[PDB]
Amino acid sequence: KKVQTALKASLEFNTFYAFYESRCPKGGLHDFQDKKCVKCGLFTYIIYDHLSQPELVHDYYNNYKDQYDKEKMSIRSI
Amino acid sequence: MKICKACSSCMVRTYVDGNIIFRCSCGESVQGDSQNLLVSSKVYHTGEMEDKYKIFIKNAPFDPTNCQIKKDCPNCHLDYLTQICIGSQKIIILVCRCGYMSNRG
Amino acid sequence: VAGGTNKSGIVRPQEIFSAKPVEAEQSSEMLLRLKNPEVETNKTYAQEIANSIELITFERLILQWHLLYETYSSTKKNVMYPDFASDVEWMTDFLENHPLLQPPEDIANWCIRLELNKTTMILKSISLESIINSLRAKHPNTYIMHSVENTASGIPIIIRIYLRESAFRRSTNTRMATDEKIAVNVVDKLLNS
Amino acid sequence: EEINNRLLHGDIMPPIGLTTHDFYEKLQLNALKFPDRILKPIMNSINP
Ligand SMILES: [Zn+2]
Ligand SMILES: [Zn+2]
Repeated sequence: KKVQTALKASLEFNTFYAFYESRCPKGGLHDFQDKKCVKCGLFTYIIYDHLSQPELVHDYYNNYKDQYDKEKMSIRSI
Repeated sequence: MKICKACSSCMVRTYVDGNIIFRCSCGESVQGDSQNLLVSSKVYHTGEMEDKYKIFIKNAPFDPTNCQIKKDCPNCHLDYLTQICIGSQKIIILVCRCGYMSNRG
Repeated sequence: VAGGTNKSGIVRPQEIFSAKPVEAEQSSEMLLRLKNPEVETNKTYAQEIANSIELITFERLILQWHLLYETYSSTKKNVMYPDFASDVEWMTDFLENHPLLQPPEDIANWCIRLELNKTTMILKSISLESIINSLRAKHPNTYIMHSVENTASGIPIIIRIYLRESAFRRSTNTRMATDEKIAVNVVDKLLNS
Repeated sequence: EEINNRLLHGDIMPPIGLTTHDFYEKLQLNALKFPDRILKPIMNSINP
């Protein structure tokens, strides 16, 4: 049960951050003037590790989830 | 195309002073009003559109060579569905013999 | 064996020994080394530049295009194609949102209507303004309007490019070409931008 | 099977430069490779 729950959460986060790694939620591609993107609040050290600083992984995920949801079902339609 | 009202030929399209004039080889000339303002067209991804698979999706529950899935149909409450995968985006559609279609079709 | 990566048989050896031109190469590759050493170590920096370097033509963002013999209609009284007459509804919004983008005097009787593939705009992460700005920079002899980049499925995004009279002054070296053949060629060069 | 479940739930999202079909095939080809530990049962059965 715990394996299934943790795997579902991990897979959701991995898919979200593998989508928004070059994709910018504010359109186009990311603009890294630092570890942090300029158009968004994406840090470079969050894309691949979602466990060291989970709060910074739960903030970005919370910011661009609804749109992520609309985009996700837009490809999978028609 | 435009069809001549007398010889039923395909009239040739010419453009003059913001007007489209159809000239036939029989001498008949006509003016198009609205339905003739389409010079050319092209649609893309023709092998993956919805109109390409309409008959196939309609026939899918009856073809015995299609993949079946263990899922309840929300309409007739049959306990299996037909799963089809179309296109290069691998769109999954579940269809049932009753007429149910995921993607709301 | 796929197109662009064909390395089957002796295809690449034949490309070398026959001194075939670059247009005849089926598996051509290149290795690009970054300039900034700080960018060099970071993989997101390398990944963003690699995705920045990827040929997206305007043609591959299009679901369909229609070549219409229409001029500009500032009012609701001019004639349009019947299937696309509802496009005039978002035209008025385009005027009310672009005070400095006004339609000029030299607009011809030629319109190319474009239907954007919203899935490709999402999968490739391409904004509407990136397309519009790229088209306006490369094609100064056209007038471009578009709908809103809406987020609701079933409401499409429409690109409409009105040609200008200067587009029909350029083609003089081939004097046996009418405006229809010129406008089609302009459509071909718009798609390849 | 887990990849197929993600495909059925629309949870497979390709990166830039790949279609969903190509990314799904890349996932399936990588998932169906024998691990290095396949030789443990082989070397347990044999006397070198
Ligand atoms: Zn960003
Ligand atoms: Zn049913």
